[PDB]
Amino acid sequence: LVWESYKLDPYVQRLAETVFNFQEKVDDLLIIEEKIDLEVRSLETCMY
Amino acid sequence: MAEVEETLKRLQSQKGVQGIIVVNTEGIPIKSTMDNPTTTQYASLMHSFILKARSTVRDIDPQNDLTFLRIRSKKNEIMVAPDKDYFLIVIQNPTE
Amino acid sequence: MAEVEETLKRLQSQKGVQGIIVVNTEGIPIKSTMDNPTTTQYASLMHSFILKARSTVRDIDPQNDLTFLRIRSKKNEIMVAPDKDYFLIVIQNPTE
Amino acid sequence: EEEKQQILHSEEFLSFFDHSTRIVERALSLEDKEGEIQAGAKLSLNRQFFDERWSKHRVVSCLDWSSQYPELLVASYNNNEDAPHEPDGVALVWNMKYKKTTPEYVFHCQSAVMSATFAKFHPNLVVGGTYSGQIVLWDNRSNKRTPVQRTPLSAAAHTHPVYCVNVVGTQNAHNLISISTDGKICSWSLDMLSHPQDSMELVHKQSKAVAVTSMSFPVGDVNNFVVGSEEGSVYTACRHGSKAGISEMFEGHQGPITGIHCHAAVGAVDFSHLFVTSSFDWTVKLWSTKNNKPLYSFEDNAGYVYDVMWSPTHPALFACVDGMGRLDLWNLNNDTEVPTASISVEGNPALNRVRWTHSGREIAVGDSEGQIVIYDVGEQIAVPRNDEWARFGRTLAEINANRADAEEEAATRIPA
Repeated sequence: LVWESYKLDPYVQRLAETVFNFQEKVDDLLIIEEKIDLEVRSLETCMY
Repeated sequence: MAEVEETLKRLQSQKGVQGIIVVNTEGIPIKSTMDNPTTTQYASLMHSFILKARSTVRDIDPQNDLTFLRIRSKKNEIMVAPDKDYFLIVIQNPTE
Repeated sequence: MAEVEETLKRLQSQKGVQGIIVVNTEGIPIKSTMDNPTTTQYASLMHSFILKARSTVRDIDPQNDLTFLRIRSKKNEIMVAPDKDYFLIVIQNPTE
Repeated sequence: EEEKQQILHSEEFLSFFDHSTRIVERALSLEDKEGEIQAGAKLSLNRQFFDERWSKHRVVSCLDWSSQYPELLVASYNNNEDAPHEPDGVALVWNMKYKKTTPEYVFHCQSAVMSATFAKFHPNLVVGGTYSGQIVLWDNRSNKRTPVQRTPLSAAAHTHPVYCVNVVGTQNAHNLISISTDGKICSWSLDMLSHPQDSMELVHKQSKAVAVTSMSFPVGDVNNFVVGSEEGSVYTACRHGSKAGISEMFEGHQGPITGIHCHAAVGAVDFSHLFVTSSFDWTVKLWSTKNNKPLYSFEDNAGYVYDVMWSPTHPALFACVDGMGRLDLWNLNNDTEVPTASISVEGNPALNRVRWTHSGREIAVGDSEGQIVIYDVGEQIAVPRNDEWARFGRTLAEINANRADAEEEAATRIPA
């Protein structure tokens, strides 16, 4: 795209939607990966 | 009609009054406009103490009529009386 | 000894006082002025009420004024004053 | 509450409660370290909260005390100057009572956060805005330091860097007001944050809008606020209505509005007309609703004053701070020319904002280096008596008369 494009507002909207989705996915994946790493560490360090 | 609210205002805005609960005979405070659990815990404690006072009275003579139990504590020294019909709370400091 | 005894006799110098007893949880009073069987029985009764009030306080707030807690009932203004070493239970009047 | 009322509204229970309450009512009806009232209780710089993970290479942006609970400090940080990898900007909090240096919710923000304030209408969250065109809301309930939700950084919201924001309306009906550098007056719905509940392109002086760099509103007058200007044209901003906006271009300075609050001191004399203002031209003047020109001024320090927000009880005190690193609290009933409580901070470092507590019990100060220093402001100067409030109002009227008299004397005594 380009600044001279007539759909600059929709392009900015799409970029914003992609950025928000990526941020939400990153946050959720960080939480889930913390949970998974905690589970793996617990299994490795658990009693028999 | 307004006698109960007037009594609550009297025993809750007396000379250093901690607050007044027109509670039922179950001990726990009725009108608790905040986290009720502290009121219910303190009122159950006071009801247990009042039953202990009744037990001591019956050890002396069970036909004694009680006005109030002048509990003295740093939180709220309660001059209250849990009853078999309701519970009127009056927690105030006599020196304050 | 005589200082505490004089203090008790002064606090109970009010006429018509039911009885001011320095007491104990052991069912006997440290210094009472009533009938001996009645004094020991009321000392045990006040011991029971004292244990129940101590548990009630620790349930409500375990760092309160846990050295005295009267019972200003109409029959006897039972001024329990459980000290750290000794204890007191003064069945007093509602006047002075 | 029905069972509680029925236990209360029993006739026997009500009579017993009345008798017991009346009987109980009739029955029961160091010093040298405390000797710093007039010499230290008005200025006791105590709480030096500076989280080195945030305070270093960062400045103070604004501050406030939470209305839901004034035991904390809802304040933000400025742009972290030397943190290219680390977070751009976040908000710290030091509890007044509890001794915990860590903020209860370090809402780290992706952009550089402009300013922020707490909100008791929905007391679980905090709100603020960014120095790049965003306003975001974060809550102590959640467990993510990022922004819980963001205002849409589009033409609808404050595109330019909006450095002032306030939740207009209490818990009765809250609509978070936003004022932009581009003058976007935006009362935003505190619940539905997709688009602001109001989108008003504010302008004044024949639509030549000014840079509203200091928003302020009278206490309770939700229909009219006050906006400072970089061009100085502080015009009274009507808040509610069709033609609501900056109307009366009262000019009481010669520089950008440094920091201005509505002089809403409360007492016998209602001084709602007056509004304390601070200029970029070292010109601390007392503009007022009636006084189109500045009623009275103060130009002691050479450097530009940081901000002015007097306490809400005594109209005499004008809470401000010197640009050369010193406090500035001049009590009008005490003096009119010299600054009365001109306390000096350690090292003479500058600040860009300061605020008294929501109760007025303490007036904290920011820092250019980021060292948040809180100074207690006791009853030596902040305790306004109704007579003392009335005395300050009468002194203000007398000073207005004296200013008119001095203007007349200069007009008739100028050799021409």
